[PDB]
Amino acid sequence: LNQTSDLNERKMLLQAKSLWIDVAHNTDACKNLENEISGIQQKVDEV
Repeated sequence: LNQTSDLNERKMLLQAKSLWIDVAHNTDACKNLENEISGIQQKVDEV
């Protein structure tokens, strides 16, 4: 029961941190895409 409890705690913590890492790399990809947006926007401004 205690073994199962700590295993459930570790599993839910791993799931939470996995969702966090997923949204973190998604935010990193969207930030790279926003930097590309800024580059293309500077190109649009020069045009």
